[PDB]
Amino acid sequence: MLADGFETDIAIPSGISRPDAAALQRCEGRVVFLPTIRRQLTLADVAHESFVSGGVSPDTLGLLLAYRRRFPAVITRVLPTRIVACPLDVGLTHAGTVNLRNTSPVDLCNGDPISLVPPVFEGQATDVRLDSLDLTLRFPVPLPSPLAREIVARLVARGIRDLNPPDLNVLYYNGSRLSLLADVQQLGPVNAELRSLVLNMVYSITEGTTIILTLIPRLFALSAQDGYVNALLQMQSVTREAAQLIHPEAPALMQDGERRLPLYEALVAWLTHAGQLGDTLALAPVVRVCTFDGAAVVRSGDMAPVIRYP
Amino acid sequence: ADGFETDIAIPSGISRPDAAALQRCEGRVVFLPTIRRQLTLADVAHESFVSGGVSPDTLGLLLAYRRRFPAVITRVLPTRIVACPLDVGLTHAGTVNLRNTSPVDLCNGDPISLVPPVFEDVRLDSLDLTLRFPVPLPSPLAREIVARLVARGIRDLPDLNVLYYNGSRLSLLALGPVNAELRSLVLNMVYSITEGTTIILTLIPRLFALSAQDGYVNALLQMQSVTREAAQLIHPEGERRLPLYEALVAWLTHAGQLGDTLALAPVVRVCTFDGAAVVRSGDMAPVIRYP
Amino acid sequence: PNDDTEQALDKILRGTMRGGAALIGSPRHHLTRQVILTDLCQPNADRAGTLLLALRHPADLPHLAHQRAPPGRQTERLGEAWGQLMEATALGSGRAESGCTRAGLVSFNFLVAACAASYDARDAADAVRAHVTANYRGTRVGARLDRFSECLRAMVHTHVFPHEVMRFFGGLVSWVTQDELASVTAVCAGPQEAAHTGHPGRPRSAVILPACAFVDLDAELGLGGPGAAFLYLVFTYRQRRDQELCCVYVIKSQLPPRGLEPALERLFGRLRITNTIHGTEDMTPPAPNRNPDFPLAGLAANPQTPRCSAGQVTNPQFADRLYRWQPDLRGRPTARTCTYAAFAELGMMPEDSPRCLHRTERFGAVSVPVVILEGVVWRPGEWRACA
Amino acid sequence: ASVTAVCAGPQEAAHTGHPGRPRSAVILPACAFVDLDAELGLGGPGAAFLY
Amino acid sequence: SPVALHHQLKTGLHPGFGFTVVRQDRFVTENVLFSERASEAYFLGQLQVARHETGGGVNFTLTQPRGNVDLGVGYTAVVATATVRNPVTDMGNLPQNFYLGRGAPPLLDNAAAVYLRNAVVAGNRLGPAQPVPVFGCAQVPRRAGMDHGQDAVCEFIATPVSTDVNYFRRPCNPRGRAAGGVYAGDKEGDVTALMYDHGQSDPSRAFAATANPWASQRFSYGDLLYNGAYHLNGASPVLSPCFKFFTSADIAAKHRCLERLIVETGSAVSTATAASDVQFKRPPGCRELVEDPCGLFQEAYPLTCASDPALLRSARNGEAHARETHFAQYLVYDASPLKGLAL
Amino acid sequence: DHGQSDPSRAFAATANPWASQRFSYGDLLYNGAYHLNGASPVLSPCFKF
Amino acid sequence: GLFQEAYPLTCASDPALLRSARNGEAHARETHFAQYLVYDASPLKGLAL
Amino acid sequence: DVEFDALLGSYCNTLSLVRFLELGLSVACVCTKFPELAYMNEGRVQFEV
Amino acid sequence: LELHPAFDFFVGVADVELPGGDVPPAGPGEIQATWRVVNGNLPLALCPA
Amino acid sequence: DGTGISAHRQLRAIQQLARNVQAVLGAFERGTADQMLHVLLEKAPPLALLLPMQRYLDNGRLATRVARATLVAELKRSFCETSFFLGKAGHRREAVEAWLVDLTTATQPSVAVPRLTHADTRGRPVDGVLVTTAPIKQRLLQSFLKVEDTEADVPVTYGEMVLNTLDELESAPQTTRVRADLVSIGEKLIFLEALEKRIYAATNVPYP
Amino acid sequence: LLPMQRYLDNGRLATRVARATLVAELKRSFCETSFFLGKAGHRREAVEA
Amino acid sequence: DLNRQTLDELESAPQTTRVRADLVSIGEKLIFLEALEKRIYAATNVPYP
Repeated sequence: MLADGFETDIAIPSGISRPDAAALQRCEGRVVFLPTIRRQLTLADVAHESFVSGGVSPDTLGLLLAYRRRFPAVITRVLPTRIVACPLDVGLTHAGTVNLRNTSPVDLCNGDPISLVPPVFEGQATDVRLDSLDLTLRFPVPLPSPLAREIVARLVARGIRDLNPPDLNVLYYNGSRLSLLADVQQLGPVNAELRSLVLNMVYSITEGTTIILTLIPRLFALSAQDGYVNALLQMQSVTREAAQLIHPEAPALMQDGERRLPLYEALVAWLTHAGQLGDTLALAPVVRVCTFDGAAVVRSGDMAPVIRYP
Repeated sequence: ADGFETDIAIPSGISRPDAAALQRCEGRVVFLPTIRRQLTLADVAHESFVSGGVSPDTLGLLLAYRRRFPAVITRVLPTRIVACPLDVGLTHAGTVNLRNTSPVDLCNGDPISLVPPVFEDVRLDSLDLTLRFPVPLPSPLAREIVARLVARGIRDLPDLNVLYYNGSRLSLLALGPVNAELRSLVLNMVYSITEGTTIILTLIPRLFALSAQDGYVNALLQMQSVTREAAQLIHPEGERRLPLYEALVAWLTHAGQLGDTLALAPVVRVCTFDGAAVVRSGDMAPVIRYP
Repeated sequence: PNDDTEQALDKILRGTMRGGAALIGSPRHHLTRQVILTDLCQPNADRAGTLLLALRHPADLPHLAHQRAPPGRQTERLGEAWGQLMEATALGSGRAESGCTRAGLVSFNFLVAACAASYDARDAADAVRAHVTANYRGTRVGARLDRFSECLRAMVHTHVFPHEVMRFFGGLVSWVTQDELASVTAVCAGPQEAAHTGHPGRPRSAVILPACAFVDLDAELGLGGPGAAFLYLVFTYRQRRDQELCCVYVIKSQLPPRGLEPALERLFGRLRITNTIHGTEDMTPPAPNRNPDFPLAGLAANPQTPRCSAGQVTNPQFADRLYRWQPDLRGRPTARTCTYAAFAELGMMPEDSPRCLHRTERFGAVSVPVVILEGVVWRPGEWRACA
Repeated sequence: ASVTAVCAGPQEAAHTGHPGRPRSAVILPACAFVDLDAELGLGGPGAAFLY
Repeated sequence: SPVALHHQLKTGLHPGFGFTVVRQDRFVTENVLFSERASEAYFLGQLQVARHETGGGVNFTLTQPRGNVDLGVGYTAVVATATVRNPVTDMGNLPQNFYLGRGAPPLLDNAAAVYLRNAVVAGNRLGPAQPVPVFGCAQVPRRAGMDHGQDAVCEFIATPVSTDVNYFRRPCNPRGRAAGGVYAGDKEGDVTALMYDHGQSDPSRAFAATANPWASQRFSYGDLLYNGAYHLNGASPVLSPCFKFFTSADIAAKHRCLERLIVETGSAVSTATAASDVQFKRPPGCRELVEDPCGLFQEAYPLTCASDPALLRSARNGEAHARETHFAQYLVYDASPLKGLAL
Repeated sequence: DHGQSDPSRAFAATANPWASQRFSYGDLLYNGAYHLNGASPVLSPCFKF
Repeated sequence: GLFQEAYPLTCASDPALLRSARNGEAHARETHFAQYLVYDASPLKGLAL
Repeated sequence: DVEFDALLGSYCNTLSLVRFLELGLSVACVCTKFPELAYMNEGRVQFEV
Repeated sequence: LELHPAFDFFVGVADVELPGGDVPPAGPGEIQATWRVVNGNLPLALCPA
Repeated sequence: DGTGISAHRQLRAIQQLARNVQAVLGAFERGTADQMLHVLLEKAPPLALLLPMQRYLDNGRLATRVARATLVAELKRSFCETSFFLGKAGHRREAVEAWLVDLTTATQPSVAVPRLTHADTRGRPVDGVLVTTAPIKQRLLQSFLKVEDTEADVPVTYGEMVLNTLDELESAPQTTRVRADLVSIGEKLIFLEALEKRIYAATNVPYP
Repeated sequence: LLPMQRYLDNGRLATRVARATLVAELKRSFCETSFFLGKAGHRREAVEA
Repeated sequence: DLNRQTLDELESAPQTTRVRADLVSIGEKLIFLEALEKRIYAATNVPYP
């Protein structure tokens, strides 16, 4: 962050059909992916045509890796000649606040971090077209951070079905029923997602984990006594049916067990790979919400004050 | 000027012993619902964190402090409590004194996160509320000290008390109600890791069954590599079906839930200027946030 | 034509007097001070605008290696290595001073000459080691180099990693001298160019780095074009029972901290394969062919397999009826021993085209290949292991 | 809707109803207008018969 | 058995068992104020000016502290209630699902414990859509459209078959006993003496000791479901109108002087929220000034209700001509402030 | 959607199972699309429904 | 059009059971052994019709 | 050809400045001004009955 | 799956001309329509005893 | 600039303050008239819980275990009779008039006397204020009551306090005529306005 | 209309429950006051409101 | 100044004549009353809207 901040400028080409000029003025608060932090760019650099890969149109699941290679930025004010935006990885403004309009079906609460998702949901698929410049604009959907980790988990688990010759479409949040639009996924980026999983999957298994696996008979006995332990298993976990069959037991005795702590080493390696993995698939939750005149609910279709999240 | 200051109003009816404890608590970390100019003290107190019915435990206090907003109290008037929030008010001023409630000393250039008072108390009689102040201890210790207390709880179902930072002893044991206050964090560890270490073990049916130290590395390296050979190195391909792919998503969300909890991000870094580098217990430390 | 002269005259006179706060806080800026021994830092030699790195007050060290080491390796190898380094100081070898004189900082040019034998440009690296031996104020300086490099070899083998111990401290702006100790002034957060030097004859300075560690990924990736760049601090690890490696690099790249990991894999992936294969000695295997596979996919199909209810389990009447499964893990090379290069957020350059130079200076009379950076704004961050 | 059309006479001379935009002209799409002056090669002035 | 009683309530068979039904309704009403001349002294301050730079703009927030002095000794102001606008809550039928509750331990066999949870939630209105999160509040599915208002939450309490219906034809407690703190005298244990001491009879019913043996005693089936300390709800965001009655810690901390207790129901914090879709627990920052006759007196009001739909039709003629009893069937005519109203 | 109740009758899910469901006998007689009428110049009063 | 509802008329399944409605509603019986009556709910209720 | 667009009229509201003493609800209070209220800590009034 | 008063709608086995072997394999299946014949073939919830 | 375009732009700019200034500086006198209703609603008890309580305190305390509890039956019985009144028993000129007197007689004349009493044209000063909703006021004027002199005398000066720690108010009479409504009920003239068109017209604020 | 003017002042944001009250408060207001003079005339005090 | 003289009030009052028509007092304001059978729609083909 500078003392004034850093504001990029996206210049507009001169050939403009006047209805497309009013279409840009409705893009007052959106999220824009910049490839660089160059000070002056073009709308052709921003739009979906340069946002494609070489010869291949990316799908929805493959579009996530294209996001984290680039720089999310937010349009501040639409001028007649250019569009002024502020990056997010760079310190955002002089004041520390940006307005963000919700192109999202779900309302927002205070303090919740915002990650951002491609246009995925049915019905609300809205892409602004600049037909004088023959451009297409696909703008991402800002969403709360546990919701974005659900949607990535729904898409990635869908692609693993495609490698194996029901059902997983329906989500829920605030009681709202909502499914998502997807037809195919390219076999390329799914392997890039899956290899990012299983390397982080393996790196949690350490010597203390087998000691933790001996507590599987304890939890299935403890879920009888407290309903809070019944809030774990949910009947859809493996570990409820895994405890019904396997009775594991501990290895003994560990090499150099006097000097070292095996249960401690398994947890810290778990916190750096598996608990990290919510960051590794999608992009980071850079932004949370701090309303100043206190509005507990930011409604769908309205702006919101915006402050960085560490 | 242009410095932002939240103003917390105290309801009248303070007895002379009650104002003396509030006079003493000058540099401490205090949470609040929303950034606002004027605000009651009822949203500050520990009673405001409840869900029932139930006083919130260590797990809920970690969840609350993401949604709550950290602020450090400035000078304390008898009229009002003036405190500045960390995330917006400090970006113009730059320097805020901060007193440790931690027994661990502070070196220069350290990142400091906030921990709920699980390591181990102010209550007001006349105003009928309690105050709990979090512990500003350094962030590399913060991933350690939390994980040590989790490791004790697994033993409930060598010494874990040894923590030597910058040439000083620490005693985690010091007892009774600390263990049961932390019980909910322990169960979400074991349920996350064992559900992790079944699904990976179901998708790869022979991780443990594979040969030791040389075939496993050869299985590791091809999986570790960047080349296009990815999916054929992984997958194993009336009767009931194991709902594995749904159990993927429920585990990823629960793992994705705990990522925000146990990050313990460096909210505060301390830059000692015109003084000693070591800041000890009960000493005001200057605070500079990220620019 | 008079109104155009008036509008120019009005705007300049209004432009000076209406300036808010009398131009005091027009650059945002911060300052640090700390009083530290001149053991591993020579601010008289290493001039204004070099990196500083803080330690962990080494009394913590020799038993953290007793606690966090992989089994089979030595524990007291770290403590015996560190005690010889404090011997090579010959000033604070008595340990009697407590609370003060930590010798907490390490100057960046000293750390380069410690890990100097692992670089590529040996002629550039030995020129760095020359004025470390020559221009420093001390006797038997190369003895300190041999101990401290052996200490860093003893860091990685005894597995307390230096990036857990080292941490960024701000860049040099001025120093006040005395025997054995110097008042060190530095800049933790903000731009480097805003820091007042104190000498009126020479105003504002810049960042000075040796050309041995400075790496630009604009060349090997072939990515031209303008843009902002993120400075980084990257180590290297090579774990073996052999004497081990260390490097420090400062990498200028347009990549985010969230996306640096395939780039460091493209450079240092050769070292990545080694610490997966080796670094597991001596960690004894289990007995061969002991481990079975998972019957969890198999036993779930047959209803005739015996189960357990919540009232059954933890009783030995049903512990023998269920399937028995004993995993072993004592031969696993797991990621904490698969560690290699690790990075941290250091600072960014808000220039459109980032400015880099390649000049040689003295350091009388040693001429050193030096990369000079311009306009560095400091934002420190957490460390991050690439394992 | 009510339609006012010209059955005979010049297409021009009928009043539009907008004195702001008076008399109109024939508008035809280019897919149907095909001359026979090109495909018989016969230039020269004269009148023509629409068909 | 909790599995076995599923079968007999689907096939229409009446087990040896009884119920009360408790639900809460909200009415939007017009009011009339009155106040004699100097009812209050009023002090206003001098305003401040403030500055706050955000988002490409400068906020000026003008604030001013102002104070209040009630100069009158005695009651100087009256709220006069008047005609009703809207029964905002619909008078419908909702079964409360304790599967949102998550507090009580389940039965042992997961073959049986899931068999109820599928057969109760699906396809109930109030049942959870995604099964309940491990710590957080579960959610009720969004209804696609609303008819009249928010649907009130009916509740069911185990009662004997052989109470006199005459206890219900006039206003009373769903509890078998009365509650404080209006009825209590002046002694340290008087509030709990009205609650759970059964050597002495009830105040409001001096004919006997209780009305419900399964409620109104320590560790009763009526209490341990609904005691505020014991926490079998709280994961459920859905309201519980029984919570205002069966939580003994709430009454024990009440003020007891009737000089002040009248004013507190002139403006009391409701447990309900208007903009919530169904009845929900109040969010911590919104408090509605609501008159609560159910607050002080610890009674509830019976409606016009019957069991024959035929014998119910005698009520719409009027009060007197409605027959009450016919061999097994019965009628309960309302005793309410809304008695002669059109609603 | 018959997992959900009705607005106007929140008691149950329908009033006619042969109306108010896709491809009902109530549907295909009087939908606008499926078109068993219209060539009859006589009205159908539930065409609006 | 707005509400998507419709209004019942005064109707019954016996002609003699219909004759209780011309007195007025409050004494008209609705039901008898298998037959039934539906009294109207209409905006035209208190008219001449 | 002659064409033109047009603007016809420009209409506004007038915000009614409302003195509080224009009301007669101000009978119910004696509304007197403090120039300072925020610095005061003791707010007690003596009543003599 | 209850849509027409003269027809039963139900889930049947996919891609089978019937009859028909002894055990049909478990396929995905689709809705097959059969003709309700008599009044008694209506479900007794909609024609009570 | 020196241009006419730039100098015209301040007329849009300065008047953008003066619309916002005169709205916010008018938003505080309404800020009183909001809270003026809110404090009274927090203080005023309902009718059906007052009419026995006035008849109780005229006997004195007589605080027994018994005679105190006679209020509870006489609260409950008097609640379910006269909680609501106008929808319960309208269309009766007799019963409404006593109910309106029950508003005027359930409150004690309260300390202290003002210096600047809200006087009427040729009339006695106003002794009380009714506050009703808009549609009830139409019913209470076309029936059951009469309108009186629309003009009254109102003090315009706010009271002034100056710290000297004991300080006394200074008040000055500056009377103006105000269009209003006066209703004679019983033995004292009663004020009656509705507060819909004057305050809360076209805001987002509920009517308390 | 008469229910809408009782609505549009308070709560301009249509909270979903209070929107649903407006539907029923059209209907009950409609079936009384659709027609007026044929319903209940010859009552002077009733018409003048 | 806010708010200044409006454009519309600058005009002089136009010259007026006398018209016979019915004027009815309702509430606070005079309401103008007409029925249009004689003046308009008498002996035409346009139905009275």
